[PDB]
Amino acid sequence: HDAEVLDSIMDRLHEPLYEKDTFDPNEVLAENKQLYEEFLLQEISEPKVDNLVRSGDPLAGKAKGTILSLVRNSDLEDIISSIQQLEEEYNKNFGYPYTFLNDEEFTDEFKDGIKSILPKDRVVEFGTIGPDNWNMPDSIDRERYDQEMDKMSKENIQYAEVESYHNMCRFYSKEFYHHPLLSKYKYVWRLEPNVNFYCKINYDVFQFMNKNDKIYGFVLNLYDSPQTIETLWTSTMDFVEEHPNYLNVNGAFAWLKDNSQNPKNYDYTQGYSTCHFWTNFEIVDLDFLRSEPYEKYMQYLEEKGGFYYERWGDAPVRSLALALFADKSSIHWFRDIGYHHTPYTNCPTCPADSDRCNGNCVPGKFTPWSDLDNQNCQATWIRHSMSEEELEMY
Ligand SMILES: Nc1nc2c(ncn2[C@@H]2O[C@H](COP(=O)(O)OP(=O)(O)O)[C@@H](O)[C@H]2O)c(=O)[nH]1
Ligand SMILES: [Mn+2]
Repeated sequence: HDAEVLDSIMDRLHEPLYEKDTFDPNEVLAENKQLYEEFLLQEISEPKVDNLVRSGDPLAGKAKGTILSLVRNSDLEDIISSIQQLEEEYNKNFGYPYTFLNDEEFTDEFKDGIKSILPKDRVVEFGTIGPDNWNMPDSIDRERYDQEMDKMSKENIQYAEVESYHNMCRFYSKEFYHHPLLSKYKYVWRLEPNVNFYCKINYDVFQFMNKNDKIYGFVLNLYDSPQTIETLWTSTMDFVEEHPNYLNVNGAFAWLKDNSQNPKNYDYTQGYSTCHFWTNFEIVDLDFLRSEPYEKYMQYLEEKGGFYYERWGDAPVRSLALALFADKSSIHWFRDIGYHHTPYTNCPTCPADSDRCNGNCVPGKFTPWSDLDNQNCQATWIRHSMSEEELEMY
């Protein structure tokens, strides 16, 4: 990096995007909702690119990709519900395989249940995660963990004292892509139990990613609970000071530094908006996660112990890495993928004579609870992270 370029990136990473007192968060929220609405109420259909791979084209189905779910035996019914919707809106026409992972062994009744609801030719694989690749490591002082998570539960932080949740966040941050079953894939579509898909997708999504050089796909973009991640930003800035060469000059820096809608988030973390891609859905190019900057960052966070001493989610961790170490024009917003996971929905608008969406979601309604409208970070991403080529992609 040219030293001027780097200094300029470092200056932006060390100041708020908006100066104190030059904005009112209520007016910011209103303008952000209007910008969001202008996008969600725009009639769209499919990406406006000429290279889409249709069902039954020679490249259809040929990406090295899998639908991935980390689930418990007890999630069988809820994951089935998700799978049926993903098949109906997408995968029945493309036939990508499913990979299931669990920290316990899957039962035969789990496997049989999954198979009973899929076509006979659909490939399914089931894997167990080795205990050393899941459990709290020896580096952690369990008694400190207990005391930190006591304090945290008084603040009412969800799952603070659920050890499995900590393990999950860490596994989805830094380990899942090392599981042996995934060594043969370049792409994953992450699927969680109890989600909904609303709109038909008539192109191969992995091939779209590959052909248009996208490393990451998302649908929803949110603020996080700052008390789960008290020191994640400050640690991540220490890592970046030690490895400036990992910075991408076209990183999503404004999105990380936007203090205007939720200034108390930014103050609590001492410099991070807390905006993140909401990873319960994600399309991901595993070559990025396997790359030196991502793996080194993961090691650094492992050493800090914040997966256990705090409640660091996979979503902010993945999102910091993507924003700092990759070109933001490589991160695609799948406007067309109508999708819900409680309590939020991406519900796009179709042309009047289209039957592409099934009508089970209300277009543009992010959430039924207007108090949570200020948890939407999508306006920040639209305003600061999308250039002309992204803005005109739908
Ligand atoms: N195998 C396994 N899966 C887990 C465990 N805890 C969470 N998950 C899965 O990890 C994903 C995220 O967890 P979830 O409970 O949905 O958390 P939330 O979406 O963050 O509320 C989902 O696919 C869960 O099924 C666990 O202890 N074992
Ligand atoms: Mn979930």
